[PDB]
Amino acid sequence: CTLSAEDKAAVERSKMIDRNLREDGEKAAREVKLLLLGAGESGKSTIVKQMKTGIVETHFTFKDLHFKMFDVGGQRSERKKWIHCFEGVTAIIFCVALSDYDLVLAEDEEMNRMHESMKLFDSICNNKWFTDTSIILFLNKKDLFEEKIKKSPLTICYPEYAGSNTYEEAAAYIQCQFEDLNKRKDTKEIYTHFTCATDTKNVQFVFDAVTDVIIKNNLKDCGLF
Amino acid sequence: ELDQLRQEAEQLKNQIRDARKACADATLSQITNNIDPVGRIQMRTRRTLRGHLAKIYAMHWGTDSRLLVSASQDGKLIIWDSYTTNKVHAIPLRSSWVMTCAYAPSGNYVACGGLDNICSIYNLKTREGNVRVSRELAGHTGYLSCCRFLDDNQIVTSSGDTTCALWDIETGQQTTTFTGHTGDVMSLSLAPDTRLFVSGACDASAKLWDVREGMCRQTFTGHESDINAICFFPNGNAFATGSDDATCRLFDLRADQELMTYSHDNIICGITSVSFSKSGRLLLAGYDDFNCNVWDALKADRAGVLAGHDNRVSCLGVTDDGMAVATGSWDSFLKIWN
Amino acid sequence: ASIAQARKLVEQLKMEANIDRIKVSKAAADLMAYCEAHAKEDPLLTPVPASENPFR
Amino acid sequence: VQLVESGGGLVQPGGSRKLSCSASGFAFSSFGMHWVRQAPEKGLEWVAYISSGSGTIYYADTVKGRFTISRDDPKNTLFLQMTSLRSEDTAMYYCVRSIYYYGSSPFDFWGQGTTLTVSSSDIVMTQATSSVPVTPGESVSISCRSSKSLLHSNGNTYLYWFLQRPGQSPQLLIYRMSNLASGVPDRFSGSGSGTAFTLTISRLEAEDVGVYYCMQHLEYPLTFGAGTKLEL
Amino acid sequence: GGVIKSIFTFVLIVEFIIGNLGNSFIALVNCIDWVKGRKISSVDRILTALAISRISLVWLIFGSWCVSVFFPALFATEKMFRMLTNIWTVINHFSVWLATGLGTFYFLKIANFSNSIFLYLKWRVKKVVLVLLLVTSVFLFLNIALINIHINASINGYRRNFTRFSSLIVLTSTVFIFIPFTLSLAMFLLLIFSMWKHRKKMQHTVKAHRGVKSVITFFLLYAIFSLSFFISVWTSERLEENLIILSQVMGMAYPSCHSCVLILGNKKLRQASLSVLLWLR
Ligand SMILES: CC(C)CCC[C@@H](C)[C@H]1CC[C@H]2[C@@H]3CC=C4C[C@@H](O)CC[C@]4(C)[C@H]3CC[C@]12C
Ligand SMILES: COc1cccc2c1cc([N+](=O)[O-])c1c(C(=O)O)cc3c(c12)OCO3
Repeated sequence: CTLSAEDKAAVERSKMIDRNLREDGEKAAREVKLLLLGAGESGKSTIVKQMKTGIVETHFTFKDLHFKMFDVGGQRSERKKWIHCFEGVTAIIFCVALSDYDLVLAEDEEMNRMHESMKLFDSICNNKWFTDTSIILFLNKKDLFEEKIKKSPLTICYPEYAGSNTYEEAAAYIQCQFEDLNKRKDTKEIYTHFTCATDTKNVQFVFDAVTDVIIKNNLKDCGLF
Repeated sequence: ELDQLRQEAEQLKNQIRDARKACADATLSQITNNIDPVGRIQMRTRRTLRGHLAKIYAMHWGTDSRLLVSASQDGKLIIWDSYTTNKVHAIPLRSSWVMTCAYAPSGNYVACGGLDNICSIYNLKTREGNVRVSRELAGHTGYLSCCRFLDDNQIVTSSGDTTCALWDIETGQQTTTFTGHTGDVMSLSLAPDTRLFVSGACDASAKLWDVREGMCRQTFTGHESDINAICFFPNGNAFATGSDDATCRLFDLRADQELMTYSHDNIICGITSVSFSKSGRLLLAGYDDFNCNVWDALKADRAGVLAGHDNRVSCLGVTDDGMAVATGSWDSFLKIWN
Repeated sequence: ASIAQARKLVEQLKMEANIDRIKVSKAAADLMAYCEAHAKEDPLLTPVPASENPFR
Repeated sequence: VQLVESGGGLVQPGGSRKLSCSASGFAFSSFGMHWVRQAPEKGLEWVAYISSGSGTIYYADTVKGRFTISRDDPKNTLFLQMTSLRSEDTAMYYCVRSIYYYGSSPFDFWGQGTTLTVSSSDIVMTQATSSVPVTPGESVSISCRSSKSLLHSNGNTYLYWFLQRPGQSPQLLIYRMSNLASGVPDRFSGSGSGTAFTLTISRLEAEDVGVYYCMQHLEYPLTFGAGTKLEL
Repeated sequence: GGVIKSIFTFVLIVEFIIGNLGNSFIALVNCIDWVKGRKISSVDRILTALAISRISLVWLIFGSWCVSVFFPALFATEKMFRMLTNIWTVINHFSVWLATGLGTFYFLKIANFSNSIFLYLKWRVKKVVLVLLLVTSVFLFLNIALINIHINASINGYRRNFTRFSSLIVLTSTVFIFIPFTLSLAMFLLLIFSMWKHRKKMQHTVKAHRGVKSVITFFLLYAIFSLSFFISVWTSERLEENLIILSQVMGMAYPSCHSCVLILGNKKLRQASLSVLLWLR
């Protein structure tokens, strides 16, 4: 023994704290941690609103799955110093706006907003911390994309592109560019969905994507990958 | 004129460099060439603190050299009894993204902060018996990197907004703000006399600040990358910085220039945590290579290695009595070396 | 515009340059003397007996 | 912080009764709970203790088997089921909170208490000082000695000092015979060597009038003292 | 009689060699990973336990074979009969139900369903596998009792007055081995059904297999071989002369072929095998 009554009671308190910590960790391991990313005007706010300071934590439950969405757009600091904090999230929800192909940023008018979104997607998809963290790529603002591709062509954003100025061809081209920006296509997957304000299937798409990521993570843990 | 302002700034930088060169007669290596080598320091894991279920990002010793607060992304602050493994408290943080934790010298308060840009002061010696949030300090526009307690009522906080701030705990207002860094400030270390403090930032520069005055007294530029860890010499007249350039450097205040760099060819990973020993002879630095290297301060020689962590060592602290070294890492474990 | 920021930087450099500085030899001697004076009271540098060690 | 106790009253010998201690104002779940009696004209005596989470339950020899102690953590109440009452159980029962961690203060709060009237190898701590006459401004030293050394291998001696003002519940003064309790004036100080102990009041005020009890926490069959009475 | 005996003996030694190689591969790879400080997962712990059980079974069966051929003086025992049968029964029951536990690990980690009991077993995988191993003690005890009854009847008959009692006990052991194999096959089929349903769901919504093919091929091969052997012992004659060697080879077939299948299915062991093959050349 050699433990006093107070020491024994302290050990009991420590064991109670251990039990509480184990319960909380078991609860957390069943929760889906999603990192939300975007480039400024992209409909990150719209996505957060649809699927109901420095970090905005939005928690929602869908099909008996507890989600945890972290928005880091308001950090305004060096991303490389705190992006390793999110190493281990189930998936990254990346939102780009298809209506930014014609629009340029306020500063550096030579550079196009969609190219900034592509640069950020390349930076975070190929980052060393996210090598197996699947990206649920979202292309919102598709109604304004309809309206703009009706009048303005996609050549301004991508000069090499040569195809019909209808919705299908241009949308497929943008999706293909964003997908081919993924260097490591063997350890990570990019799920792409087309959304806008008047959509109710976004939460279901995220649920399906996270179900796949969980199945793949279980396969990896079981060693079958 | 902007051009003439730039010319004057360049001339003043040249004058500062000339003064530093003139003050440099013999480097620290020559002066400490004849001192007996420290020898192969061999430490063993005397204690392993289990219970964290995420990457530990910060750890601060108490002034009693027994209590220890650890911060991890699981959302919990655990106050450990180092002598006999015992979770004294498990504070559930409002924001699970914590990159700094602090222990007040009195032991009555523990502060944590992170990506929420809020330094939460937690009260331990309460009548209700549960740790409660005494004050939530807000005003920083960037993530909290390091908070250190001046006393029970004053805290100095460094954030990623390129500024450090000194808060009044009772009023929750910034008594003084510290500006001048260009990059995100990542670490700070209060002086032993608590009069001054040094902050290292991503601009590869370390700045010494006057707490009462509120303006930078000295700047030091010797690193080629973002400084992640800064620690103050026990003498109070020097400090050490670790950066992603895989080198640790010692800066003097009186000489206003670097004294000696701690670099090895095989060391490629950066430095996350730096803490001097009680005598100041041993410089313990935590690297991203899953290892902690014990460095002789007066000689650029590797005294030893504190291997035993399966992931990157993120925090490192040395007890006030110098009888322990905690090196909590991303493998969700803390190890009390001796 | 940025003239105010440039003037602030110039004044900061003015303050930093006009400070008293000592020779690096004296600073190195002070640091070595501090390390030697407190060498006995450093358990990590000089390991303590197991009886006095609280982490047995 | 309030510990209000219910129950009590006249109980026929050999009967049964239940004592409730309603807790309000603090985290009841994280605090271990204690039961201490006090005979009409005698000192205190420990009865039962239930730990946080009800993992550890220790009784006294005089109440072992007859009495059981349980807590309803969601209801913030502490129970003491009493069976086969005897005349020796006629005492005022005090419900005591006690948290246990490094540097914690046990026995901080004592309840008002309920009086139960029944109709007709352990450490022994002696306070031989008994009644002492005191004056304001004087410096008295209350001495309590233990049968066996209360110093432990961990270095924490385990003597506690309590104050019973006339018509008041005991208030903790010293814990671990060196540490001032929260809300206790600096005039109190404790010293000792492991077997003999002292409680010193540098300056004496009318608030200090009362009786003082010395307690041990090394061995959980907690034993108080006779109680030195200080009178004006 | 001679040619069948020779062929079955050759395949016996072949099974011995491949079982040694495969199980030594698992054990050595995982022990090297452990000593070097590499990551240790639950699946590789189960693989280590399964591999050591299988290598013990292979060594036991080979020792029985050698004692049959190398030193055939103690076979006329009616005591070593009992001891060898009981030791083999215990070890084989533990090994095969450990294989079913590995299957349960895979099933309760990878397959996703909606029945509440399924998730309840999902979130307590270690508890579920340990509980299954402990409850199967009733099957172990029933098998031991039935086997001992058969051998006691054989001994009593011989004393009153062989390959016929040996046939009966081999049939009992074959059934008691079929049960966990059936459980594992059903669970594998359920897992494949879950994966197919998931793939269909995403083919609707939004856009390893070699190992699965090998596993199902082995399952079919072992099922047909074991059913044929059970039926042959149950009714077919002319195998009583060589029933000993055929039974030994049927016993050793599983802990070797399945060990090879488990080598190929797992990614870590497959990478280790590829590295070893590269080092050889
Ligand atoms: C392969 C699956 C279906 C399980 C069936 C196992 C059968 C085929 C084998 C495996 C081990 C074998 C036993 C091994 C050793 C002996 C001792 C010998 O003196 C008589 C036969 C006897 C008692 C064998 C009987 C048949 C046996 C039980
Ligand atoms: C590529 O290998 C596999 C991929 C996916 C599943 C399995 C599997 C390999 C095996 N196995 O070890 O041959 C099994 C077993 C077994 O036979 O133990 C039992 C099972 C299985 C599998 O799924 C659930 O039930």
